[PDB]
Amino acid sequence: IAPKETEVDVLIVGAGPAGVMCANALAMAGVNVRIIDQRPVKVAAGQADGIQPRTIEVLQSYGLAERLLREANQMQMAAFYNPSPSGGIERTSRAPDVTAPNARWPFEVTLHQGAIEAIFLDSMKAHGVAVERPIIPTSLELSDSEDELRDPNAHPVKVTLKYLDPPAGQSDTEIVSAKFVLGADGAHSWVRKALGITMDGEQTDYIWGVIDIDPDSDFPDVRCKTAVHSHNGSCMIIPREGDLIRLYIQLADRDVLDPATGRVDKSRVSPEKLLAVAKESFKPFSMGAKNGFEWWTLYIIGQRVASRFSLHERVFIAGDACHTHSPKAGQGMNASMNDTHNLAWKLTHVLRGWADISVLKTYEFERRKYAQDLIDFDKKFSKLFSGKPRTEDNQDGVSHEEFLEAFQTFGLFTSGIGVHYQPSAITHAKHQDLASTLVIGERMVPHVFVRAADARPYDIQDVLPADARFKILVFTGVITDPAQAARAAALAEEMDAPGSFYHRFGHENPARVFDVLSVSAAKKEDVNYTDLPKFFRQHWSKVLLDDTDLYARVGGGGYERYGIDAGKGAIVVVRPDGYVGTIAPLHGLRDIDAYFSAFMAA
Amino acid sequence: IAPKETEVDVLIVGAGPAGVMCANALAMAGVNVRIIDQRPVKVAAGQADGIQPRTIEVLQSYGLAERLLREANQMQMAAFYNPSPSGGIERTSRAPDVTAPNARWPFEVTLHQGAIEAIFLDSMKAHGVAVERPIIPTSLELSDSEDELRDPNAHPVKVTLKYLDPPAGQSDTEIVSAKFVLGADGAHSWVRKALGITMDGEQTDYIWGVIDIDPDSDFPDVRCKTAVHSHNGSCMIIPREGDLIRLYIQLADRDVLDPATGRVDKSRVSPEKLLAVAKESFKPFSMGAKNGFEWWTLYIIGQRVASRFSLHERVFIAGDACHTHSPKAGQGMNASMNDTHNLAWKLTHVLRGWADISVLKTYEFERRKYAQDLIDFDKKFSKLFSGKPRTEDNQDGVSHEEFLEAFQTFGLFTSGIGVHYQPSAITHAKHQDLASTLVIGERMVPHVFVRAADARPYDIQDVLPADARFKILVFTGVITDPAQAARAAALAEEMDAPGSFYHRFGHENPARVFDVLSVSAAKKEDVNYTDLPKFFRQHWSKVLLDDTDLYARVGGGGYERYGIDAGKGAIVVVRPDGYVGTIAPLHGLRDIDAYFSAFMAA
Ligand SMILES: Cc1cc2nc3c(=O)[nH]c(=O)nc-3n(C[C@H](O)[C@H](O)[C@H](O)COP(=O)(O)OP(=O)(O)OC[C@H]3O[C@@H](n4cnc5c(N)ncnc54)[C@H](O)[C@@H]3O)c2cc1C
Ligand SMILES: Cc1cc2nc3c(=O)[nH]c(=O)nc-3n(C[C@H](O)[C@H](O)[C@H](O)COP(=O)(O)OP(=O)(O)OC[C@H]3O[C@@H](n4cnc5c(N)ncnc54)[C@H](O)[C@@H]3O)c2cc1C
Repeated sequence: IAPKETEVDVLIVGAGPAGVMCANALAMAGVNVRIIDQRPVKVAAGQADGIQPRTIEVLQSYGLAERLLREANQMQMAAFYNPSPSGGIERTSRAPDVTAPNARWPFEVTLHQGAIEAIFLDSMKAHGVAVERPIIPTSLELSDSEDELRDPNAHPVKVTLKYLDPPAGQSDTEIVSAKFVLGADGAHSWVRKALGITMDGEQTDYIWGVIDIDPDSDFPDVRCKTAVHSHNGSCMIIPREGDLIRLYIQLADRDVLDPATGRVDKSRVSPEKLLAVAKESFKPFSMGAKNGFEWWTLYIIGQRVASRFSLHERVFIAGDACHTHSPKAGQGMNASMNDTHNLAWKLTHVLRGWADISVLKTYEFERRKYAQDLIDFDKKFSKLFSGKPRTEDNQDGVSHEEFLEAFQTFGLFTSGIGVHYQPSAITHAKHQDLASTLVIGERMVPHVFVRAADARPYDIQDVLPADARFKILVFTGVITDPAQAARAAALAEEMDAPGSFYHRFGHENPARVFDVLSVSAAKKEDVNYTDLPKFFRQHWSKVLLDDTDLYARVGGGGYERYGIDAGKGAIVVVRPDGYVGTIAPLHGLRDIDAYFSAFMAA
Repeated sequence: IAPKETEVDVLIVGAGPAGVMCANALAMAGVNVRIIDQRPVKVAAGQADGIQPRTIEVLQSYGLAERLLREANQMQMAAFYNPSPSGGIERTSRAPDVTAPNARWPFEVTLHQGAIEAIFLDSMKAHGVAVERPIIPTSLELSDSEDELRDPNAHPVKVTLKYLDPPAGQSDTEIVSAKFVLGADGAHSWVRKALGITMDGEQTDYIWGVIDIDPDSDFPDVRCKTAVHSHNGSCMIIPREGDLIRLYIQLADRDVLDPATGRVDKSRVSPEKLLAVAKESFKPFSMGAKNGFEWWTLYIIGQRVASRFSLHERVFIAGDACHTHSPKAGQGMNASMNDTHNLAWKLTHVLRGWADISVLKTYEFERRKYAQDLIDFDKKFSKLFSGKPRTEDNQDGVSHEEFLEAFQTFGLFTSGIGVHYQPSAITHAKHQDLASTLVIGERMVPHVFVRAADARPYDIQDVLPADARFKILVFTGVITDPAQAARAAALAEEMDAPGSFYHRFGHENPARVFDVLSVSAAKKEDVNYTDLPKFFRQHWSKVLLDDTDLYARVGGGGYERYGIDAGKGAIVVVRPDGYVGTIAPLHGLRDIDAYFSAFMAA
């Protein structure tokens, strides 16, 4: 039965978090994408379960946060229990789970991986895309021809797929010719191995017992992230959806090795035993399960980074396939999902012919560095963050000053807000002076503005969706001053003139590429939406004001917050993934032109 | 051939706003409900456009506001245009659409009737209830037998239905025997007529042209609720979903009368003509349609109230079937929807055997009075609110002080928040002193509290859903003070004692009837959820604190806001529809017992 031969723009191998983020993003952008998985059915329970503040913001950009917040538990508060004068544990302190006053949502949310995936899968289905399964790649061939590798319309990747459960009569093999392929196939990536890419770092894997239960407990902080150190041992509570909690229990090599044949034997440790360890650690508080185990595993996990995150910018890897993090690093699946949020808009642009293929180099540049920074920080500084109290002079060989700086950095890693991309084609660190708070290469900073047309308030993030468009935020200054109004009008002419970047890169319909917004430093009492130049109000909703809502509950103070001189203004470019790409003065359109020129095709 | 004969607990005639609110509420409470409509398919458009603040709160109580707010346009801002000294219209003032600083959502939202209904219909379908259509009543019989009329398990209403388009094979006639029937069949209610109930009030009907368009206009306030008086006549903009607006245009008797034979000829008014009138009224601004009419009608509307809103508390009427309001009164379908939000929990309780049938008398008492109050206010004071500016000394024969008081009252009518039910079996106006802000008979006042267990903040309204339960809010005072802690414990034993109201009226599972919550006047630093008596923490989430969220963004100041002495505390009872039913001191449980005793069956 001859093998079937097909093409596709993007093939994704693996339908975990990274996979579904990517598939959804591509589907919502109307890209021709397929996604496969070797598992006959979707994961139902457990695994990754924490979502970070920045990741919530990202899901918001896709319209998916609403559902997450409706279904998920809020991990708002963390608590620390430690050995007591009397024996077993007492509470020493509590703190916000998240230390990040920028954050729109300054907490984590928890929910089982099955349910997180569902948010993406349901969105995918609505946009015409379904996981095909069970299927595995058996072979991956890639073109020698440099001309083919650099041609974004060639299909140089040939992936041979085997159907593990084909309809009777039909072939078990499909040979897919793809323009781009992504390996989102987890820590044991078949794709990574096939590409001949190493995983560099410590060879030590660590072992964690994990049980999800419905707790029978008088423990007061059962709904907090709780670090428990007892005479008997450590564990940690992650509160989950409803009344459920997860208990992580650190285990030893000893607990899992075979006294005879010295092999890793996971059957030595049962959930019953894990729970018995917890019971002891929680004394004098009770801890049992109301109804056995919702889920359990022995999680074996090391920290490593792939030596490369793409081959020829035609096959990529993402998530655990190219970097893994310990549970104590607090990353779960968050960096994995932000990898493909970074990748997809870039793939999208290349396929639409809007961006030169070289823009995809920025994926590895940005995301691989971040992964290394996480693990470099964990190695240097993780000893500080077990949740035993700092008692001593210069404890763990670091001063108070150095501890505070590390706790700050750590908080920025776990929130997901710290991500600071280095200069590249899509990150031009110039004119930072003009909006010192809107750090270039970091995500656009939440603040509320108000529409001139209808006085409705919006966080700026809500006007920066993941719609595969760049956003040009034109901070016009005090638009009521005739001089600054004339300035605004001049800039609008300039941007809409035929040779400008907007039209030259706009492919006959520039508003599909570039979303232009005004943000004027005046109040609604003095500005109607029609007062702005047409180019700054392409729709009536594009006219924002630095002003409060009608009941003075939100808004105002935006120019001050962002560090923008209200008398001069600035142009702030935000990428489709919501990161600030560059800044320029109102007279500095030529620098915006240079920005897009470094990666967009005419 | 032979007509089909069926039974049902509740039959609803009409699937408009009032109808679907009722059907959904009953479905969510697991009541056996059927609902019919004579329209072959669901409407795409209609009268309803505007949802008031209180109504949003109500949808929130069903979990339906989220979807409304996602789909609907926000009418945040109102504008007023009037004839200019020189000619043409000019803007005289702008203002918040809504005057209500309590309000959780201090604005109106707008959306087409089809889409509002959908929110309810999709919820209904998820709970196993579908509108049956097209069907009309042809006959309504009601029992003579007093014993049958007073028996909540008898079926004394016989409604004969005709199927306008029956499946082949089946009969075109069904005789439904119902326990309760509701007429939600509009201003020309067949049900009202059948019951022989008059509509009392002014005989004068007024005439309005209505057109929904996508405006081609340079009018600056096209996204505001705008009152426009021109030399040529008055009209009003209601902004709608997307770019759409609705224009209400006031007409004369002459515009629909025959210049010759003086007969009512409604064909003399076309949408084309209504738009031509708008064009003139907006001068010097432009106003045209981009693409014909989304919708239009001739709204003929008077203000009247049915002389009775039920017969024997077995057949009820609601919405336009028992009271109508002018467009300038600002009610749209909002009082209609709040009618059935009032009725359904009460029907529910009677059917579950939790309440005596006489409690249904409170429907007419509460909702008919509100309707009369609306129209009495409109007759006295509507001259003030055409949207013409106050230019003169003592204009319209009222002083500045009296004008301001009337504008305040009016704002409370249009917000929906002003509703103040008079004393009855379910409204005991006693101990008002102890929480002067929580007016008895008015809706529970929004304020944010924080859970002790996990520090998550919630508006109190979010802990008062429409789940057919009464809610007992026990404000415990300063729970950290030993004396007040002992007091709290004493009250908890009292409430959970075998002879108490809770058990005596709890029907073997009292938590299905009564939702008990704590609200302690202390901070999380000082109170874990386990510190409270068991009865005040039946679930860990029942323990609320008057404290801020972790970032001090919301919460605090609740006891002060409500007017409760933190040293003494109070019991506040909230009805299933979210209105405050009574208040009592912590030593006054006998008054709570008296409350429930006036209407609950043992
Ligand atoms: C048993 C188990 C326990 C875990 N416990 C925890 C925990 O306690 N805490 C925690 O934070 N994380 C845990 N995880 C891991 C968690 O899922 C990851 O840390 C995170 O989700 C990485 O996301 P990813 O997007 O890289 O893809 P993954 O979540 O790994 O998704 C990979 C997917 O690819 C599929 N796949 C693999 N190989 C192929 C192939 N050749 N062809 C096609 N499809 C393929 C798999 O079926 C899987 O569905 C656990 C994982 C497993 C398997
Ligand atoms: C054609 C039409 C146009 C309207 N246009 C406007 C407008 O432009 N602006 C405005 O402000 N208001 C308008 N209205 C009034 C509007 O219907 C209501 O004020 C509002 O939509 C909701 O109030 P309600 O829930 O009480 O009832 P309704 O919406 O009236 O719900 C009941 C509906 O069921 C149908 N029905 C009637 N008799 C029976 C029966 N015996 N059995 C079953 N179904 C029956 C009717 O079509 C009736 O409208 C219009 C009404 C109609 C019928």
